[PDB]
Amino acid sequence: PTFFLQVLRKKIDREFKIQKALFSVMEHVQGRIFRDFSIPGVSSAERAAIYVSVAETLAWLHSLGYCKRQVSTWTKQYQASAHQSIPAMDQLSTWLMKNLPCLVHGDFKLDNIVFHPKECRVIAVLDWELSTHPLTDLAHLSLFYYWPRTLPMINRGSHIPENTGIPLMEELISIYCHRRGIDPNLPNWNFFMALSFFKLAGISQGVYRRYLMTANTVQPLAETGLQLSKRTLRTTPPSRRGQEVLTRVKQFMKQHVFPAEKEVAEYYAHPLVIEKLKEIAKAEGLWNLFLPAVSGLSQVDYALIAEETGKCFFAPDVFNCQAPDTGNMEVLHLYGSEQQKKQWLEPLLRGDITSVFCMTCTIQRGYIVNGKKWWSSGAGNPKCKIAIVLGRRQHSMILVPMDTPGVELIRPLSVFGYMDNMHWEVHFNHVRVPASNLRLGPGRIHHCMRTVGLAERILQIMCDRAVQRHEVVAHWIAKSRIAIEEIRLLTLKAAHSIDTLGSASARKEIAMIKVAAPKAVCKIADWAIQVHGYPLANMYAIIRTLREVHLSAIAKMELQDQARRL
Amino acid sequence: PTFFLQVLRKKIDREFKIQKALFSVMEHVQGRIFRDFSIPGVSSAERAAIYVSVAETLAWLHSLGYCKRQVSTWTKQYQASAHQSIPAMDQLSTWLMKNLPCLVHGDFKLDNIVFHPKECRVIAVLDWELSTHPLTDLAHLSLFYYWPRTLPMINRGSHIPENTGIPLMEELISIYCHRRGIDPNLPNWNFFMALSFFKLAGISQGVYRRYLMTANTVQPLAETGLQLSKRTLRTTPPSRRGQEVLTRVKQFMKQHVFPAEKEVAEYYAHPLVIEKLKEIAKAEGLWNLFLPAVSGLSQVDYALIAEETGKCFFAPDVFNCQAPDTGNMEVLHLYGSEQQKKQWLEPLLRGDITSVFCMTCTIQRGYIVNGKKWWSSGAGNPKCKIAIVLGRRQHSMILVPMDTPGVELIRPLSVFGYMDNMHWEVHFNHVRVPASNLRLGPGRIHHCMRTVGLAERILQIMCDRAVQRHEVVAHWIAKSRIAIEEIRLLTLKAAHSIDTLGSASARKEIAMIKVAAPKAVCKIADWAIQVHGYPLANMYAIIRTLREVHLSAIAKMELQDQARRL
Ligand SMILES: Cc1cc2nc3c(=O)[nH]c(=O)nc-3n(C[C@H](O)[C@H](O)[C@H](O)COP(=O)(O)OP(=O)(O)OC[C@H]3O[C@@H](n4cnc5c(N)ncnc54)[C@H](O)[C@@H]3O)c2cc1C
Ligand SMILES: Cc1cc2nc3c(=O)[nH]c(=O)nc-3n(C[C@H](O)[C@H](O)[C@H](O)COP(=O)(O)OP(=O)(O)OC[C@H]3O[C@@H](n4cnc5c(N)ncnc54)[C@H](O)[C@@H]3O)c2cc1C
Repeated sequence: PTFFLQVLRKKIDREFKIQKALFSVMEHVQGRIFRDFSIPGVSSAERAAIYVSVAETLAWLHSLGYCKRQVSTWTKQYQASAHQSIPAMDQLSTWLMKNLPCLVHGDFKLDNIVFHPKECRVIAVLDWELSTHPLTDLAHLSLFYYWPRTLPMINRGSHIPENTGIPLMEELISIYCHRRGIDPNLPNWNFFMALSFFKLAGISQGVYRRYLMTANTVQPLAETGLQLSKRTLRTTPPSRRGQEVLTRVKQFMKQHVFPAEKEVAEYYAHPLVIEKLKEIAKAEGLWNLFLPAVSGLSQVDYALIAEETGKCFFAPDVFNCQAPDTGNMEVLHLYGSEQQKKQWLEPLLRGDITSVFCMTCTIQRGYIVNGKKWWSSGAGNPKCKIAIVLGRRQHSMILVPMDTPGVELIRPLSVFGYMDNMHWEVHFNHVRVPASNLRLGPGRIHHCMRTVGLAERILQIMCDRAVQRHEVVAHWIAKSRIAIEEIRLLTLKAAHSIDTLGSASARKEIAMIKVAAPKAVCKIADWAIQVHGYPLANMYAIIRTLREVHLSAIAKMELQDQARRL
Repeated sequence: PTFFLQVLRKKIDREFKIQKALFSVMEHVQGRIFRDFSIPGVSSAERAAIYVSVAETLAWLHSLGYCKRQVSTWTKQYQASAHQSIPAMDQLSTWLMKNLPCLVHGDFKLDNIVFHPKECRVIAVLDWELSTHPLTDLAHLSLFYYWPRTLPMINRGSHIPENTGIPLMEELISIYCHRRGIDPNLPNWNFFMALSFFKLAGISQGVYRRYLMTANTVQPLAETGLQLSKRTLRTTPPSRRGQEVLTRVKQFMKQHVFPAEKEVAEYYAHPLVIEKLKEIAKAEGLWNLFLPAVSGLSQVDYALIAEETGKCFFAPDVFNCQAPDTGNMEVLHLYGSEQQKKQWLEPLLRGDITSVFCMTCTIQRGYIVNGKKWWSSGAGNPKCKIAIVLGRRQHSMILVPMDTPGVELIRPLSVFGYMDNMHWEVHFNHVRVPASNLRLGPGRIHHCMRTVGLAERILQIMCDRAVQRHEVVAHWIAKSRIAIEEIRLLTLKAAHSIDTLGSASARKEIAMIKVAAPKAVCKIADWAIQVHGYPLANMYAIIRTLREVHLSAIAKMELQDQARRL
């Protein structure tokens, strides 16, 4: 007898004994239960007080080596209760079995605590079912910070916000430790995260199996557990997610991709080296970053990462953030048909096929699209299947597969005598496509950040050459640094304006960064090649290829703003 | 019997009755007592939890019209116990007497609460002496946010930090109100602040008088109470101090100083209008802003305010933030002899005398300073007495009063034929001065922010003239806007770098803003005067007067940074 009543008397014997001991037949508790773990119904100070209170009640209930046995039992239960193939689960179990290390609550979450009706203090704790290590429960509580950005959150809640009032993981860890007495640093933390994620995956699989007599969430959980199983999680105190991702990006870059620059350049005059690097980056978790949902970071962190990966010429290819593909990916994901999404994006997010965005025709109503394209970047790749054309309120963009009859590449276009193997013309002669086959802010931001990174590398090279081999060169260096700093500041300001105050109130800054950057970057490239009297050739080629209506647009917007202000 | 024991049994009868009723002879309480109200011994979440807990214990002890009589009694007690002349106290009492509107604790502060030894929860509340309105106690608790930036904090603590973890005043107000049930908005809040400040001043005066049988703190408290007695304090929820100061600056500007522009310009070809405006600004509290201790704001708020007050040509004169005076004031305040400070700064902070910083000689050891100055700005003012000269590690700056024998102005220097009534040469022929009479970051930041504001006003004027009367003018407008945005971003970045990561790690950005701004601002002025084919004459004069070694310095620093990075 433990069901609801209008609680009950309530291995129920173990739970009853635990309740009796704690008191040294529980009735109803008149308190709240935050289903969503983001706590959106209170202020910031209230959220911080709530999390401090749960930390201290955990400490008070804890402070007042069969862990491997528990891991083995959970592995056996998950393997016996499994109903679908899951190599990730077996890999995670094998990896955790290679790692070794009281009265816990088993499933201590924010959803199993009833507070006071008018005050933020813990009144009672329930659901003490799987109770039998003084640090595993803390890891189970704190794992929700690393809930995968792709998997929807459990208990119908939003992902944990940052800079809102919630304590960061290190902050909560320090609170609990100082409440207990142990040192802030903790050992075998990767093992704790792996065990917690594996236990959660097993619980979800068991719940799904019981409901059959949650199902698709075991694979993302196992993948994330494997991803965090090989890292250095600093328990002691030290967006934060953006900084961690940027640090990992820099480490991966400096450890793998810079030494391959010479080999790639020699092969230029896609190699299997790029394929191996792509596989390594996908395995390490650094893949499809630029997608604003598969990675979860904010716009400013995106711009900083793009700046960090614009230095190498072919760097965006490794992270699957090429120039044409990302716009089509964003268009498909944001406002796209579910059937069209399943048909097309699945061949993009896995890197199966490329894409192309072309507007440099007739889209008259099925519908027929007869016209001639031009300057279509990335149209010559052997793995280029999809194609998005926004041709003639005549703006109607419709997908057109390149394998459809009537599509035929005409000739390759050369810029300054470089074929750009890493601009073939396209002709569409009355292609028949079904009706099923039928913004710029992030694109401009990333296209400016990459150019800024390129200019920074150019300045580094020019400074090194000037030192290795007068006042004029020093003046050139100083002017280049000034221009680089100003352009970076403008780009970051535009990105932050897009992030905070919507996306429709940042057209002015986008036009401004579209105007400012290329001129100064071309000037810097010219000064560098003049000082030289080498990778700089590729940088100059890119800067010249990437090189006055936007000034008129900015003037119109400025005049409108001045008229509005008065 | 209420003294300490190793508490006691403990109008003590009223306190004993209150304790007995609350329980329905208190012993010692084993808990902490935060003397400093900033709570520096805990983390951010712990601070937020502490303040939430004090808010809810206040609400629980309160929720579970003799206010004018109490005000009159406090006024009588303060007047009878007064020992020194205080017109501010009488003025505040008269102002409060014109404003009209349970079981309180009288002196409910963070210093009269004992928490738990290991948890952040309220255990007991003490010092219930003056207990007899359900909102006055809240105002007394929350007044500590407006502790004057000049008066040192009480109970030997630091001023309340921002963006640290402490709740903002509106946030705490909302917490307490939602705990009680009243609406977030509150009436007669200015009266509450005035009464709270007057009561605190009376308590301090009484404590000082009792100790004589705190003394100098009654005047700043009364002045601050008078200053906040005339404002609009929004109780409901809506740096914050920087934003409030900037809003007040903009309101004062647009309400008083812009209409006087025509009169001042006509008088040009200091008037009593400037004196009246200076008196009004000093009365309103907007005075000596640029001093980094008499105002208390951070560097970024300082730059934003300076940008807002750089638009009017003579605006810095009203706020007492002139170009030469502020450097000498900062040098005196930061590292200056107490005797020298009392001798000189007191004639500056009150606007009694001006100053001048001149280095464009011999300071050989008393000491004699014989040499010829040049381009000494502000040396012709009739109220110019002090003078700081850093002349010949020969850098030894020594104050030299201008009334001393041997100092005589030579001739006035004209720039472009403007005498600049709002540059006389100085000659020092063996001045005898005692040995008693013996950085650039804020100066450069403000000197760039004012120029940015001037450029913004110039662009506004040029846009208005272009509308009132082609593609080239539109292109000019767009380029001017781009340059203005880039320069503002650079200036703010340099100011923030000075603020956060010390003042010795921002020389590069300071040199960068010293290089970048004048060229673009001069170009904008040239384009404006070309479009015109008027206040713009004064703006061009200033921009030209304010107009290549810094490039070499920046190149040297950049080369050193590149060498260090490798
Ligand atoms: C490296 C590279 C990659 C490219 N990739 C792509 C791609 O992926 N997809 C794609 O669709 N296109 C692509 N393009 C083409 C790109 O769209 C063109 O550079 C651009 O659209 C101009 O094409 P256009 O010949 O129509 O310009 P035109 O209209 O022929 O050029 C007119 C020029 O005159 C000037 N001008 C315009 N209006 C005014 C005015 N009112 N007053 C004064 N001057 C004015 C401007 O300088 C303007 O560029 C690429 C080009 C390059 C060089
Ligand atoms: C409006 C105004 C207000 C002023 N107010 C003050 C004031 O309050 N206090 C004060 O002390 N002074 C003041 N001055 C003077 C100011 O210090 C001077 O403008 C400046 O110091 C230059 O003086 P100078 O004659 O010694 O320069 P000079 O040394 O005679 O000029 C040399 C010039 O050559 C160039 N140059 C220098 N080194 C190099 C190099 N290595 N390579 C190439 N070119 C180089 C630079 O353009 C430099 O300005 C003011 C000036 C003006 C115009």
